[PDB]
Amino acid sequence: QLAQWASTRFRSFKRASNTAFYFNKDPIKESLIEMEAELSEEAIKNFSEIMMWMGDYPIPKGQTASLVIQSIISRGIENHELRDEIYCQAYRQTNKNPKVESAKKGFELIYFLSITFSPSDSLLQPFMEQLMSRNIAIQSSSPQLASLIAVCIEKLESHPIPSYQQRKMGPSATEIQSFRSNLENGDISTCKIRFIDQSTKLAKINTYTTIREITDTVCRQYGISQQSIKMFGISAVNETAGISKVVSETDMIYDVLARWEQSEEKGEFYFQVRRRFFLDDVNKILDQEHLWTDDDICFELTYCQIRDEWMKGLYTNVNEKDSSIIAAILIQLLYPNQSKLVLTKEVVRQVLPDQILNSQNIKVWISMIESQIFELVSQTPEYLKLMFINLIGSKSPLFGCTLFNIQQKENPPKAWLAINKKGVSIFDPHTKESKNFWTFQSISNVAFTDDTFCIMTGNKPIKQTFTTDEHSSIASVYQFYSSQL
Repeated sequence: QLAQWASTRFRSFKRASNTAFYFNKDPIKESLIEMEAELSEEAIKNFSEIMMWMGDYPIPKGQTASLVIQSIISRGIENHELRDEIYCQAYRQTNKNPKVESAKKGFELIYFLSITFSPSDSLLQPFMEQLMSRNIAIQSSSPQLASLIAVCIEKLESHPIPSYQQRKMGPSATEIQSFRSNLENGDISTCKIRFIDQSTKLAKINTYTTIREITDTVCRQYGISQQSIKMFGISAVNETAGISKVVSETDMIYDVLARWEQSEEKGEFYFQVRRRFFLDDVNKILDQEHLWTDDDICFELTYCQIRDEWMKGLYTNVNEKDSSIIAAILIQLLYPNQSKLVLTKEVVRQVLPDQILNSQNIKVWISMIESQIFELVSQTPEYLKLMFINLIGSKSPLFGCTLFNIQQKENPPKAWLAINKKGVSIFDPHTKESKNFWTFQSISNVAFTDDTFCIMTGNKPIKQTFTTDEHSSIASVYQFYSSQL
């Protein structure tokens, strides 16, 4: 069936006024399928990459097998008319291969192609029937290699894959290893997710698992109430490089892991659960305590997150009197019924970030806090935590915002896009000063490209454009907040 399909499409069959199906150590001089010279040149480039994956061509210094297969699948994703060519090149390299470890890798590539995109409607049945024949012929002699061919057939039978499940990336080294050990041992693939308390949860991960699915499972495992789970999300945290980037809930975890391999940032990235959304009025927190404290698991994760951001210097445009009040509250939380506690430098360092502390000598801070402390000794731990959030919330324009690094033609060129319950803002990352603010009401429409985000003002609207590769996260956060009003 495959030979009949290739009879009117392959170069070798056309130049006939059948041997192009067998393996060869030499990189092909032209594409297998007769096509445009532009596409044939990329098909030659692709063949040498298939050879690299299979271990028949060397990989250059700054490259890996995962990076090589990612390139092949990327080429297939964006160059739609090169898909049949990719499938034929991969299958060709399996038939009559002198190394069994190389032909196996050829079938592993077919599996990874089959989870991403389908071959043409014309190639689908003939190509499957061929794999079926290879399985039947080798079932008894090589049952491990047949299990691998069987899974390729299963994944091609799965097509058409729904739009919401279509993979955007090729496999990471992690996904490759997990696939290999699942075929060998049958063991479950998992992903480790951290919480603000640095405790962890394991999420069972599959080829098409979304970030939303993992968020839901790990939050439920932690004990967060069903209704509060929607307020939580996941961030990619790199401690050495000072990054905390929102991971879109619509992204597939394996597409995120592939993208991490492609990062030139240095250090390691990890997934952390964070409270993402803040829908309740922080100005009414003290008179609507139940909205915050009913779910004590969520309240504790919220308090610790806001405290940590405070200690890391995220909220720096808070005046000294307000900082001295915050320090007094946080001291009462660390030293509960210690009325006779003598304020030391060491105690002040546990409750004020360096960025705040820098404005005046620690002797002045000791004096200023000493003034604020009596009235708070009485207070319960829960009520102090609410008081702390009330102060941060009411005094910091960055409280309750989801932050994204953006590039601008305006000042500053490297800025922060902030989205909250009220709208979209632009913040200077140095001064932490809001440069622009647009309510959801005053934004008629939004647009996205793979490298931009744009908001339409009023009303033939004035277009404001921001350079960012975070379209996915921005759309999800913008949708969540804007859909409440």
